[PDB]
Amino acid sequence: GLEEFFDDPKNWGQEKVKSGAAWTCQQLRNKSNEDLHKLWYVLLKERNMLLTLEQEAKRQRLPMPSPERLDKVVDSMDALDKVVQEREDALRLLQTGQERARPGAWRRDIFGRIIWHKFKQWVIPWHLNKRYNRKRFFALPYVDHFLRLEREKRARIKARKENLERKKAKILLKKF
Amino acid sequence: MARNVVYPLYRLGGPQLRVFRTNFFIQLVRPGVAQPEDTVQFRIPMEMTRVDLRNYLEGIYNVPVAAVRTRVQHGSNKRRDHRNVRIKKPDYKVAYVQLAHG
Amino acid sequence: KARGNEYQPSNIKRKNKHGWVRRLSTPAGVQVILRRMLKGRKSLSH
Amino acid sequence: MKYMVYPQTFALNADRWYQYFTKTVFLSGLPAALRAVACDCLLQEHFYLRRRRRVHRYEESEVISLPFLDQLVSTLVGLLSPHNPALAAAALDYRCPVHFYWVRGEEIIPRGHRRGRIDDLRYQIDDKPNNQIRISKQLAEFVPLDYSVPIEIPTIKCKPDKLPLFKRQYENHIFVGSKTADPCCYGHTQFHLLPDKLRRERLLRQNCADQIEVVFRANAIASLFAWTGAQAMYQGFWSEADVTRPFVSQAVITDGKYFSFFCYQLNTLALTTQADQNNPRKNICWGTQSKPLYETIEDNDVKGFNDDVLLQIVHFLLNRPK
Amino acid sequence: ANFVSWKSRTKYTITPVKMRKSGGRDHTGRIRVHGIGGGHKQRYRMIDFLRFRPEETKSGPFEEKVIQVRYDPCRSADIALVAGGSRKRWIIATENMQAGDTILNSNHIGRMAVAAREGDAHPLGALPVGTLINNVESEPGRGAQYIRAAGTCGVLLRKVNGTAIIQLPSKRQMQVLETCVATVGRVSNVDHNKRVIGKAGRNRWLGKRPNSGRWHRKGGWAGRKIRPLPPMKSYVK
Amino acid sequence: AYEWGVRSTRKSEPPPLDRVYEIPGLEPITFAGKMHFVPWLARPIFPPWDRGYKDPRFYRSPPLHEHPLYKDQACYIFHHRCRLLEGVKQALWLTKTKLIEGLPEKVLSLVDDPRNHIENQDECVLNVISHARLWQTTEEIPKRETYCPVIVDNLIQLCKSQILKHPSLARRICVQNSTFSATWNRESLLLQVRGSGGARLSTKDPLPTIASREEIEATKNHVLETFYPISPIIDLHECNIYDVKNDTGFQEGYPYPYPHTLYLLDKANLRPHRLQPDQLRAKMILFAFGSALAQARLLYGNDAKVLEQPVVVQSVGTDGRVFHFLVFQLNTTDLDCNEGVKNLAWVDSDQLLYQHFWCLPVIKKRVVVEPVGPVGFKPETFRKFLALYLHGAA
Amino acid sequence: LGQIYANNDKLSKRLKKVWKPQLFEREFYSEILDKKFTVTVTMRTLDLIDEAYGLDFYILKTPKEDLCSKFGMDLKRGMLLRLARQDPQLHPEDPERRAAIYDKYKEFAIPEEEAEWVGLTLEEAIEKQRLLEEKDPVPLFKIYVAELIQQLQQQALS
Amino acid sequence: GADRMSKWTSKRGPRSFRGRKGRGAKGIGFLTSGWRFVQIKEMVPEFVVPDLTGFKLKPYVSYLAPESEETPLTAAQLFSEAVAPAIEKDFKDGTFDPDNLEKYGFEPTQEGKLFQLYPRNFLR
RNA sequence: CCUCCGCAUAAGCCUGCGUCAGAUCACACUGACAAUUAACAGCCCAAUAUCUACAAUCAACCAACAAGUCAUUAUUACCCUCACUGUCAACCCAACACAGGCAUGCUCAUAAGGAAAGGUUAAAAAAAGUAAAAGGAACUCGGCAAAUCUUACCCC
RNA sequence: GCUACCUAAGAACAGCUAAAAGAGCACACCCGUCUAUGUAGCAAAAUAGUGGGAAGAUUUAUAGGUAGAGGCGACAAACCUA
RNA sequence: GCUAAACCUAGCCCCAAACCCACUCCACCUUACUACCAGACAACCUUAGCCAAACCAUUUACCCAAAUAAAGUAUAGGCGAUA
Ligand SMILES: [Mg+2]
Ligand SMILES: [Mg+2]
Ligand SMILES: [Mg+2]
Ligand SMILES: [Mg+2]
Ligand SMILES: [Mg+2]
Ligand SMILES: [Mg+2]
Ligand SMILES: [Mg+2]
Ligand SMILES: [Mg+2]
Ligand SMILES: [Mg+2]
Ligand SMILES: [Mg+2]
Ligand SMILES: [Mg+2]
Ligand SMILES: [Mg+2]
Ligand SMILES: [Mg+2]
Ligand SMILES: [Mg+2]
Ligand SMILES: [Mg+2]
Ligand SMILES: [Mg+2]
Ligand SMILES: [Mg+2]
Ligand SMILES: [Mg+2]
Ligand SMILES: [Mg+2]
Ligand SMILES: [Mg+2]
Repeated sequence: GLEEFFDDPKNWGQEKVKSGAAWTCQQLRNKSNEDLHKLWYVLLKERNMLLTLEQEAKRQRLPMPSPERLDKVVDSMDALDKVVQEREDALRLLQTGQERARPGAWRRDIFGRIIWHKFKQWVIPWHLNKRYNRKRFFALPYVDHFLRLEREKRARIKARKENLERKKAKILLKKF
Repeated sequence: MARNVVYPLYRLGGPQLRVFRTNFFIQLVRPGVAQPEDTVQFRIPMEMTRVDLRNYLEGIYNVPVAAVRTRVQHGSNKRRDHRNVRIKKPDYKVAYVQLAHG
Repeated sequence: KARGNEYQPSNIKRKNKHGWVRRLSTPAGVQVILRRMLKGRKSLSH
Repeated sequence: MKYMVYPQTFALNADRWYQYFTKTVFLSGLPAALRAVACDCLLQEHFYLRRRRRVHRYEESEVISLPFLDQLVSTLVGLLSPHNPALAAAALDYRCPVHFYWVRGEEIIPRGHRRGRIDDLRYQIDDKPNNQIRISKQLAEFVPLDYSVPIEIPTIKCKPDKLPLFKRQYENHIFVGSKTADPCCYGHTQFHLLPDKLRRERLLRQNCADQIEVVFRANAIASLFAWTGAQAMYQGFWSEADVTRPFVSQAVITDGKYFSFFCYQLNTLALTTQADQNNPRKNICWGTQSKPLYETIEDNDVKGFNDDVLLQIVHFLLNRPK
Repeated sequence: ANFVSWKSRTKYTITPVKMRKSGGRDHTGRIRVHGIGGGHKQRYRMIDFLRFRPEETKSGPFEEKVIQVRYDPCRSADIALVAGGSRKRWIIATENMQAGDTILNSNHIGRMAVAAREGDAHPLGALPVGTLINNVESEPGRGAQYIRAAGTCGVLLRKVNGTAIIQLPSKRQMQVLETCVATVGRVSNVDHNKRVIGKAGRNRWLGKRPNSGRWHRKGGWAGRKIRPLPPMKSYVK
Repeated sequence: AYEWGVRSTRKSEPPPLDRVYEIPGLEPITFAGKMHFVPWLARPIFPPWDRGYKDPRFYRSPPLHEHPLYKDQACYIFHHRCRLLEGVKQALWLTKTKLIEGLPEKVLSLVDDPRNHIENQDECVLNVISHARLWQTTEEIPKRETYCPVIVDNLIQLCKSQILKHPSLARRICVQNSTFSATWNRESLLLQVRGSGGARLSTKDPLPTIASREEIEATKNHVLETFYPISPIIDLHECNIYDVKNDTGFQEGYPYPYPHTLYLLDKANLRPHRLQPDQLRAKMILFAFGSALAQARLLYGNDAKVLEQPVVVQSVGTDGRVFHFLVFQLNTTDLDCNEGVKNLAWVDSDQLLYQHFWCLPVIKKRVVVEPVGPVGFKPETFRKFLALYLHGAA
Repeated sequence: LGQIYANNDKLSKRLKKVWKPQLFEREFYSEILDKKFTVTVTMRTLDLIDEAYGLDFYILKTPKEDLCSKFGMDLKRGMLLRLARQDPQLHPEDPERRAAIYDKYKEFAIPEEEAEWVGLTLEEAIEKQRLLEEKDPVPLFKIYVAELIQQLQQQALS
Repeated sequence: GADRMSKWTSKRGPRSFRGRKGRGAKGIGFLTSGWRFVQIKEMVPEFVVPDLTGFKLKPYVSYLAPESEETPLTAAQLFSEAVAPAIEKDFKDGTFDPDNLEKYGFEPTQEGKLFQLYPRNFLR
């Protein structure tokens, strides 16, 4: 129930609730899938409790008892997500040989930049799709000058960063 | 339901959309105004549907839920920093869950 | 009569007139967006 | 700006909130050819009338249940007109509006340029009962004006807007179903069919078994208070000139299969704060729990016809003015 | 601009079709014709200008009953709702076309000429020399483009070879083949040229925007010009 | 001739094909592999596509000739929205019927007797008119789509109030949303009546016959009137995808199987959308014929014969102010020839119930000229309504 | 597209002038491909074909810069491929004509691998190379199965 | 002028604009007839929540735990720890058919599967 | 004492006088914490063919002209639900807490909404009114203004 | 997004005269005759009074169109973002 | 003695060298930053003018493939300006 959104009533106002170390990614790799599913839900209920407590601390203009608990539960579930995604990535690379889960393509644009178009899910094919054929994956010849000017600006910024690098080095060698 | 993930398209006659590890995280919030006795107020993500808050609260917390209503609360963009650039307080979803079985 | 009240706002008009899709609909408007990206503007269209 | 009140509502415990808004005490209970005709009405709409278009179940409450209800009312008014001689001169209406506007309580305006100022809490019930029989002479008075009822009306520690209730500013109407020039101003029995949104099946799917009777009771209280107060204001009674005689009206509310029976008695229109400062008159609503009329309709026959539910329809309609 | 023409429907009907005015503007949105704008909203009653049009699955000459003679906003003539078999259509009413009448649409060219009854569509080779004719085609089966405005009549003047020569209301002679179809008589509303607008507002109701205020000096084109009549126009190859 | 639809509104042809498709032996290079259009590569030829599975919101029906119930012969269908050009006499030709002006003396006599009248009858009908046209809704002037069915329902209930005097009005019911069907041949033309909308006064007892068998055989000398050049089927849907089944509208075993009065309403708020009186009478005639035929075919078979027991169906048709009354007697189902016994129809047409209603006082020159209420009430019209209602039980 | 001087007078107005060719639509038969082609040509192409003694000879001798036609260079590629594969579809029932018309144009025979790229513009060539190098990825299951088997062969040898 | 620097939300613009834009919640059905919404259950995400009675894993780890070196799982490790025993134990016995790798786990196609790894058709 | 206002919707704007804490004409400022909950409104609809002459005006009588804003049928296809979004304010366009501009419904007559005087004195000149003996256009370019409420006639 | 003209589909017009009106009186509403005040103003064209119209070639909300060697104009060489 | 005044560091400029920049997830050409539906449209045309010629009307230098030199030469040009 909602008593699981709140803490233990004996911890209310205890100014510090001790804790334990966040789950390390190697330990989560040692555990199996089903246990990682169940631990995901255990950690989810703990994170909901901690977020509820932090918002009520803000409401009452009092410090949260121990925010390290919220930080460590976020790290624990990030590590769990990492472990499960590594296992799926390994199986996908083994079975299909594809290194991404979503299809996509390197394409050009109406602006002449090369982008990674991530694919969308459709029911009709692309030649019959209206909106898709309204989009332009090609740059007509009036984009090349703006591409050249964009490259030149990037060169003007890099040359500045590297000259300052050398000026700063000489000022350091002036002092020491 | 989950955030920031592509959903598999459903074509009629297809399997149930099942989520296994949801990244939906909610906060129970004290109501600012007076509410009835059956009302529990939550702060939920923008991409969480009232059908999914009901399913979330009845699957993970085993809370019988009779009604769910939601609204979108706007955060202020009025505040400005030292550069006169407006600072945006975020937008969130508020949900009012009316419990079941009295 | 008295002037200055020449902006009579309408969101449909502001998006039909100076929005992204109209800009991309003409090649000259594409170059308007390209000119604004080169300048580094934070609001390329309306 | 007034609260729109819907008798047929999705909001939980709306019977208690409507009991507050209308100052009503709910009290449980009440204060062969007919069978054949009722079974004919059900089986005419469920099996016999060949329907060209496939009836989807979202349309069933409007294609099947509604024609059964007004056909049943028409036939059972025609056949009981021998025994009740007022039903021959009664006026039977199909889907006519019944509006009521009233003021109950005060608030202080919380924000804006009008902040800190007294504002009346106005409510408007907008109803359209499926059927309604209106007589030209008032019925009897069930219980006497100044009845006791040691029960006490529900109160809320919360703004009326919390049970989903919203505000709008439209035309304030006070109508009985016809204008003020109709000779048939008094109300007899109303007949209501609950919509498809508020079915027993959906209200069991949404964890609201407790609220199957709630929506029946709330529809009763709101609809009968609206019709009965409209009648009083047609006779010229308002909050500062209250009713000298009690105004009554009865109502059957149904889902197609389950029927509930209600009787309301308006004893007061003094619901504003100034007129309710020392008013002891409390409006009353008696009612019964829902009961099925039939069990299933298998091909050409009704399995479980409950003759008790019909005998109650017959007695309501057999109520007559003195 | 985005100007789609309202003239989109592809099926004949007697239902009045909602028109869309132009303002004198082309598909580019620029004015092409000055003086057009803002009259009463008008609906279009489609006119069948091919009088000899046998109904699908029928072949020869056929009769139609005149049911109504109505006002048309879109032209200066009255229109006639007629019906034969299972088909109702709008035609151009002749001068004395009355409701409840019977008119014949024929394609037969006999050795003799026919007694030309008003309102009846006959071939010009079936008509007598001297018949007042309305709604004429330039080629056999093209439909009526000429003599269509109110009170206008042309004259069969000569039947020669397989050609029939006519006098068009501008007094101009026009030669066609004898198989072309022409209605007999004068178009209805013969007093249409005696109408008095009476009012600049009535002209704006008809949808005529006012003339320009700019003064123009008259040119060499301007005086009276007594030209010879143009030569006979032939549509017979 | 002039052809409808201009080129600028007619869809354009695709661009001319790339010449590389006419050069034999060549594999054209298209943008099909890029999955996006490129202006500098050839436009591919995409093969035709099909879903394969049935999505109901994206369905495409089969071509019309490949439909199961497709027949090369046309069936001309009369439904509630058909508006006959020739009206009553076209209906009389299409149903093989002789028309008699006025109602039967049997019916007009059931109310000539004055114990069959309603108590305070004229004031009760005036109250019905006033409730329908003024007192009904919150609107000051109620519209026709509301007042017409309201006035018909309240007249039916006011007539139904005589169950005190006649305890055989309990064998009746007024059915809505009932649809009947009847098909017959008529000079080698297949006609169908699909009857829908209105109310069906359904009874347990067949209506008694009106004309004697001597009058029925006396009908064998009235030539049906024809209306050349108009085809008898001018305004009936020429359908080519149809079925031929009779239908009374009710499955077998309905307690109230006999049609007594069909109540037809011209409810439309606009005069072009309302039927002319002749067209309304024609609609009543073909609907009464359809109900009578459906009953005759149900009980007596699909055979063609002069009916030994004729079938009587009445119909009242109104817009709310004018009423028309019809009694129809099916004397035969042998209809393909125009010779022999004809059906009969007694018609009382264009009976006003009131000339006008004033929903607001007419105050010209600060003095009330016309008072509020009905103008020109006709209790004779109401008496004909009651007589048709009490036919069969009075 | 160029400019002129009013009436051959440099002290007069310089005006803009465009000179366009006389364009004629005509039909040609190509012996190698066996197809009639309706082509808009100039009177120059007609003589250039008369001097070539045939449309196929004009197409196969004239290079890109003087052909000035994407249609011409695609025609050249198709003609040159039918020749490289001795396509048995040129007059399929009549190999003696097939051999004779192939022997007439034997001198322009180039290898098929250098004929598949004749007349291709760079975008079409880039698409051709991408389509021939597409190669949907191979499973690491198969890769590691081959690896495990090779190492187990070495262990079985030892 | 108008504010062209803040985010375009569904709170701005006229009625039609406000109702046609949303906040990013995925659809759980379609719209038909009189703007009537049909919810499709299979398009509603079902939360697959396990039984947590008898579970010994708590949200935090004790600090008295030995430190472990990080080792990201690779496809090489998955092959060496999932199918390599079977392949070795079938080669030493001598019954490896190099054409039926389907028995060792290899999925030729991902079609016909309920949880296809490319293109991914399953939620997290 | 004023009320030529007001309350809603639309459009526009986007937290812009809610609570707590805090400074330095007179005390809507800064930071924090909250809030607008759908039934109103938005967001619609399988195909192919086919159908659709008869205004509106209390629609009756009656007269029109400029000739009009509201309609189907046949046969296939079709199981399921109450999702998503707007909802606050003393508010928008005019550089401004601008005597300006601003669509519609109700109240238009108030049950809503508001304050012309910071305090004094009571000079000139100036502004806005009110009264004025006798006279009554003598004024002035002109009866402008004001007051009355008023005749006849040129030119265009 | 002002304004000039147009397209689509909308909305408003009390009361009195006479009942026929690009009719008269007259609100709302649209305009702007004359006077005074104001002239860095409340206002980069306003205010008060007085006026012209107010069922019409009227006024007006919304979306769209025509763009500068142009557009649009009941010609003021008007108007096309003070 | 108030207001003030002072200040060296952000960084920048010209060169040299050297071939510069794009897939956490999700969203984004529709009213961009919008999970999800029957289409298809599609790129290529000599700059001109200010200015100089003391007006202006032909004419009036504009990187085009490492320096230098031939050479401001041959040539061109209202045989003028200039090129
Ligand atoms: Mg006309
Ligand atoms: Mg016209
Ligand atoms: Mg003129
Ligand atoms: Mg002029
Ligand atoms: Mg709604
Ligand atoms: Mg509000
Ligand atoms: Mg007040
Ligand atoms: Mg003051
Ligand atoms: Mg002062
Ligand atoms: Mg004086
Ligand atoms: Mg004088
Ligand atoms: Mg003087
Ligand atoms: Mg004056
Ligand atoms: Mg006037
Ligand atoms: Mg006037
Ligand atoms: Mg003008
Ligand atoms: Mg001038
Ligand atoms: Mg001038
Ligand atoms: Mg010069
Ligand atoms: Mg000089």
